[PDB]
Amino acid sequence: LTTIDEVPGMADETALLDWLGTMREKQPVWQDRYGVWHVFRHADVQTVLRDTATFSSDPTRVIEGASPTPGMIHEIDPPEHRALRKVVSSAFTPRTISDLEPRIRDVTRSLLADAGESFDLVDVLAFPLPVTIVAELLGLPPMDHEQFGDWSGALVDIQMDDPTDPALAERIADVLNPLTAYLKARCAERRADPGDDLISRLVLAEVDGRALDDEEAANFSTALLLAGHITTTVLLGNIVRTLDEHPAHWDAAAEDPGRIPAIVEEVLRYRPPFPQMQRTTTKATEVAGVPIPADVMVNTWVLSANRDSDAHDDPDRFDPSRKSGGAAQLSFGHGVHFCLGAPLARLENRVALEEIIARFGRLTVDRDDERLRHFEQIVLGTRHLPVLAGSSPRQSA
Ligand code: HEM
Ligand SMILES: CC(=O)N1CCN(c2ccc(OC[C@@H]3CO[C@@](Cn4ccnc4)(c4ccc(Cl)cc4Cl)O3)cc2)CC1
Repeated sequence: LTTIDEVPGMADETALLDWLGTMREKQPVWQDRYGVWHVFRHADVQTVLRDTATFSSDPTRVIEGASPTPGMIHEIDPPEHRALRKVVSSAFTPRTISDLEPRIRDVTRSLLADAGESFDLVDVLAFPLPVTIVAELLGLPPMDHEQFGDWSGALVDIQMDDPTDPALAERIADVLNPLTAYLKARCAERRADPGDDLISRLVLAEVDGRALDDEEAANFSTALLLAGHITTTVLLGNIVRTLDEHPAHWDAAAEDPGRIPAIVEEVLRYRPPFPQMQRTTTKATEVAGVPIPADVMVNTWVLSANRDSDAHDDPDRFDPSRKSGGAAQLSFGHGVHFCLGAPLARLENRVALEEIIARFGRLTVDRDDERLRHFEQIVLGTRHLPVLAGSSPRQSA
């Protein structure tokens, strides 16, 4: 233990993981050189995420401009979070998600049908599939944009190191503002003539007198669109990667496609698309007996918690057959901010992997030109994943 910050960056995962392990052991609550605090143990990550009074999700809590963006449900605390969550959950329903299955399968099947035997999984499927699905769910037209989220890439590639930096707020707003404005216009068109698409549902939604204005509906639809440009794109790459490291599971899921949901849960634990979540202390508190001051940022390492042997047995072992006494998925968060889109992600990744197996039996990652381009910061995964099918319906005698 020395007072010289490293943090292996995300790009070297094995080194990140060895660091996390040692911190879990020796420094479970750590303050970095920017005065940002880090929480590494499973039970402590849980404490933090649950306790919204002490640990607020409003980053703008500190900054002199009390600007909580309306309808940014992940950046809003009780009691307003509660009423907001109720309004959106009433538009964004299981039924609404589940009816998507046939379209999810149609799109996935057509995109793969054209891929050849050697392609980029991200450009071919992992990116265009959720973009298409989420737009259609929201009731938007098909978009012209596609470079693996030109704007969503800019977002995750933000000029950032010190999260205390006030500029950062502006750099984010710079990217999102054009997109939020475009959605605000779409919401106003649906307010005029509502359909059954999700934007119409959002605009008509009302729970205990609380309705979304076009500000809030546009903001929240923007978040949803962003979720669809990034999350499945990262998870599905992580799934193929991991299965490529334990390839016996390709054959097992081919024989019993009902094993697929469990593969997805396991990769979620093993490689969470989002390894860290962020909170701000609203008051002097302590974690693990470590005193933390008011008004500072706190990062909760979901990646650490997931590899913490006190939470799981043999935690670095990739094992889909691991029954869990109360399978609750920390990679989708913990508490009242628990992932609203969890069913949709589970559905898209299940259908995706099903369709990969049905056409190809298996894919392997292709490192025959370069090593993978990992995300350097926000998410845990790769920007591209060139793959190779050994088998496919194209092969002839
Ligand atoms: C692999 C896929 C996904 C992962 C790992 C994931 C992860 C997460 C996590 C960790 C949180 C909690 C954030 C916090 O506590 O600060 C969260 C919240 C949220 N996610 Fe996701 N998500 C995924 C897919 C999606 C999708 C597809 C959508 C919507 C289309 C979505 C929408 C949301 C929303 C709206 C919330 C916040 C709910 C609230 O604040 O009450 N997610 N997600
Ligand atoms: C030092 C350093 O690099 N820090 C690392 C960790 N920091 C960080 C960590 C996590 C993070 O994710 C925040 C939030 C939490 O989850 C999401 C990502 N997301 C999207 C759908 N499901 C999850 C999100 C949830 C809900 C909604 Cl409506 C929109 C979004 Cl988008 O971003 C954003 C930034 C960034 C700075």
